[PDB]
Amino acid sequence: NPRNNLISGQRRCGKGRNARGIITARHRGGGHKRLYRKIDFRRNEKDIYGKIVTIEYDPNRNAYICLIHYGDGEKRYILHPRGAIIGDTIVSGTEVPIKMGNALPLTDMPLGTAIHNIEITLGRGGQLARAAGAVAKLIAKEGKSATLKLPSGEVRLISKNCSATVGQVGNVGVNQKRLGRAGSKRWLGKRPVVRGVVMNPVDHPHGGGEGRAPIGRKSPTTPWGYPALGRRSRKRNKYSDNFIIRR
Amino acid sequence: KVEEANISVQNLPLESKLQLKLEQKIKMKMAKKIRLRRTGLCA
Amino acid sequence: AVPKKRTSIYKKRIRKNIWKKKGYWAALKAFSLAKSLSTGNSKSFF
Amino acid sequence: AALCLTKRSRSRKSLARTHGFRLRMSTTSGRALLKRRRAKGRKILCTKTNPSSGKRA
RNA sequence: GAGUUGAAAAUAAGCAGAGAUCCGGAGAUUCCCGAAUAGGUCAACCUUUCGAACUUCUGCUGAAUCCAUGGGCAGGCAAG
RNA sequence: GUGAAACUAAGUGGAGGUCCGAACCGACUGAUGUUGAAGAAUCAGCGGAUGAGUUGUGGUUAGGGGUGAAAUGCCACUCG
RNA sequence: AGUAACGCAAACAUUGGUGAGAAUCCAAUGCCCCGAAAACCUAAGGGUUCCUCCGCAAGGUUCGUCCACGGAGGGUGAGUCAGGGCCUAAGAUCAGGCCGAAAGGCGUAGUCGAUGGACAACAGGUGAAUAUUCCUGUACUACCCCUUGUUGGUCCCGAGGGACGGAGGAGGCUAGGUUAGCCGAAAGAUGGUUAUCGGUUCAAGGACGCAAGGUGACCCUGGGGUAAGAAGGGGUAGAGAAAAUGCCUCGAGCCAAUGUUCGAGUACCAGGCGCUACGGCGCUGAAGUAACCGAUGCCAUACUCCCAGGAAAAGCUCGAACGACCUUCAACAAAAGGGUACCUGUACCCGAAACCGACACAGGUAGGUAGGUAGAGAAUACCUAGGGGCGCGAGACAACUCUCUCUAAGGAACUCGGCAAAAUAGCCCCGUAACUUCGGGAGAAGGGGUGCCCCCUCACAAAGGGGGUCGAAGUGACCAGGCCCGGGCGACUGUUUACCAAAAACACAGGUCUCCGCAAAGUCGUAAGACCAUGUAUGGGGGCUGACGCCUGCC
RNA sequence: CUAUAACGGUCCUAAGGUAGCGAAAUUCCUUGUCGGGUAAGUUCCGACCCGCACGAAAGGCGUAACGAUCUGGGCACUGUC
Repeated sequence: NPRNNLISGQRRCGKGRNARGIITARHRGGGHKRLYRKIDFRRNEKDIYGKIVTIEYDPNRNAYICLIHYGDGEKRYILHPRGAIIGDTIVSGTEVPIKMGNALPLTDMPLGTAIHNIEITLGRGGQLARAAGAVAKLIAKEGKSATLKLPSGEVRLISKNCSATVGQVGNVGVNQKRLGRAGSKRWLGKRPVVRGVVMNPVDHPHGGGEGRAPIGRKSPTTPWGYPALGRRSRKRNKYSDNFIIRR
Repeated sequence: KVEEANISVQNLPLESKLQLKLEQKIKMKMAKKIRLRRTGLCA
Repeated sequence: AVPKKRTSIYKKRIRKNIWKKKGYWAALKAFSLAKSLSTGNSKSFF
Repeated sequence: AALCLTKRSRSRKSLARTHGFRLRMSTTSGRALLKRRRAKGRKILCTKTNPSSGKRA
């Protein structure tokens, strides 16, 4: 039964190839209306037990999103953790039971647990590990931070007084489904990316030469000319909150 | 054949439009019919 | 396929004359048909 | 496939928006065009249609 | 100072020494689009309680600290 | 048929960038045509034909720019 | 040079007209052609071409009395059909706001913008050009006017709903055709005949209105029986309204096209009898029923199955700060009683001689209707309905070019290459290999029958079995696969040089590398800022290789 | 036996082509030798190898299916001859 009053309809027209009309992000188009669902991240309804009445399939996302009622007349879509079988009960709050899929400030929870959704900073909805299976361990806490290890194999102290959810987001099985038809990609809305050794020298710094030609440049470059391997691209000074790249 | 199906004038969007009108109007009819029938039961 | 050079007035007058004259020969025939169609025994022209 | 014929029976209304006088005037450049089309001395200085009946016999 | 109702000839009735036609100074009207201006608009259109927005003037006077304000509201005039 | 399946036949089921083939889309072979009927057709054949399909009405992107399943092709018969 | 040509190989022929002039105009009679159209509408476009009467200078690839050409008059009527007065998507413009030599850029509420959602008309007549516009009859919507009541409003507001994917086959049906009855007429000059010919129609709307499918509820079937629950309904618990809770409801039926009746005791009509400058009209006017099959309409966003998960906002229905205002300005059951009813389009073409290709161009142009025989079919072939005979003709019939048919004996010997021809071909039935990813190959290959008549069986609707007869030839016309064996490249379907290149080129499913911690990286913009992402590390950008199998050395 | 070198010495670079494949869409000389096919085949298939100048993601090798692909030989069918 679609139309939860919450599928909220109007997205931004199609996939956004355009800032001004220009293709400013290459090769997007085609697909369905992929009509979107305002799921909840600013969870923020504290100390109210909600049910779980559906693991609904979200096209605008990667992980099955589950619906939750409440005692009041309220409904939300929130990502569902691994093993949130139907008709269970989750609850945000502060001292909440540590238990799959219920959120609690990051200060008040045991280190080493599996935590999926977090806040880089208060008020925002939910930023880090948020895909379809992603997980982040807590390494030891600290004065006003929490040396949290997000899902890049990468550690980063993050501000202790920000919300987070427990458990890991579910639906890991997507990570390995094969798209054999070769035009299913097209259903998803991702246009074919033409390789660059063939574009003529006006189009790409991989100018055509008689016969197949191997680069010939000192280093492989993006169509815009920057090195396309190894060249780290981080502003020299931004925050420096994170302890290690671990990349 | 053809003339006998452009006597009763209903084609591309007007077949669809009058059809929708008749579904609509009978739907209001039955809405009144059962709206009354309920009182026909509970007394 | 394309002519080299225009012909003179001389030549052209020759051929136009042959054209018209070719029309000349085909009158006296019609004049015989006339001078015979002036009422007379004949099986033609109902 | 139609022979290299550039113009097809497109709606007059659609054409008017692209080259419509109302459209022509709003742009800074467009007002400039009117300047010239009047300094030369043209008479039919657009191609438009009208939401009543775009013709007088 | 006599004849006149624009171009070309009638046409139809007119007007004029109880100044016609006409020539000047000052006026009045100046449908619709167009700065375009009541609102929209594919210009010369549609819907309209009949009449922009910017200054200006006269009044009501948000916010937080009923402060003071600016902003808003309105009735104004008519100047870009 | 095995504390448990694993597989064999039947039936239902209806999948497939599946199959043959009209509309439709497009262009491969051949002849005609080449002061053409046509500034790329006609005829006989030909490929795809529920899909990475077509198409209608409104729109978007611009000149060292746009778009490009990439030919430097297309951008109103004009494009290194 | 009076030279090529006169725009496709549908095809004209006559008699009689009109006129100064007929192959070219009109009327017959005949022949012929399309008929998934060379037919009838309609969106766009054109914009006066439509109609009537004169005209023929130029135009028409001939002619001309004729025209889409010239001249003069004339013509297109809507409360319901389309749009606006209603709503909003992509997009556009954006007050204020931010940014910027100037212009101007980004951007919110607003305002426009339909190709979409709300919303009310059908049949028959008329006529030179209009008719769902005019006329007749019957309908529907909105606003008033009248009566009884309640006094309580309308807005802003918070809610329901509007609201919406693809296939896929069932099911019930209706339009439509047949076949039959029924009524009318009939000799149609050769054998015999009526076995032949025509009509057999009526919509919107009102009132009633139900078998299918959905309760697979306990099963035997698909109905008596007993209790909670289905469509609809009352609640109460966190104050109207859904949102959530639980109980419960003479609760078991609800859903929809068809159906009936009225609309239509009516018209309508084949056929009769007179007029006539041969059209026309006049009066009469019978029967107006059943069985078959069938939809690429209808129930229908039924239902099942899928992943790639399918627009919004108004109308419209319920009510809180029962919000400004209050039976004087108000609204509802309501007589379904009486009256009124806003702008714009409407002609004509529209698979086109008038639209787009400069030509009255053997091109192109969205959507709608879809008949008969044979057929699996919207192909094909021959025809109804309707429309047309292609706007230069008549002779002769050399060579030669093209579109085609046939060719004795050989059957690739031609040739750069069997290119181009020819040849198979449909439905049944037997059989089907190498390989293989074990799906495929595979319609492999190859072989056989099939026409009509009679007969009984298997469903006993088709098909098959037996027998017969005919031709040289039996899917016999049209339509309708040539097939193998071996290689190279590319895994495949797909896309590409509009107009000399369709490919081994590009792409793709897959692989690896590398960058990016979320006010990311990358791109665009001087800037604001916008894609990225309303995503968030199994996710984003970039480079090369391109299923699958084994691998991927050394510096 | 004669040859071809299983194996050795030298300058060299940073090292000196591994597996597979091979006269190959890469071999010029070159219709390279040999075998099959043909009456006769510079095309063709299978091999050898002195790879002029193949070779491992400007991938190596091989692959069932598919090709309006290029290529060789077939049977049927014919005015292509």
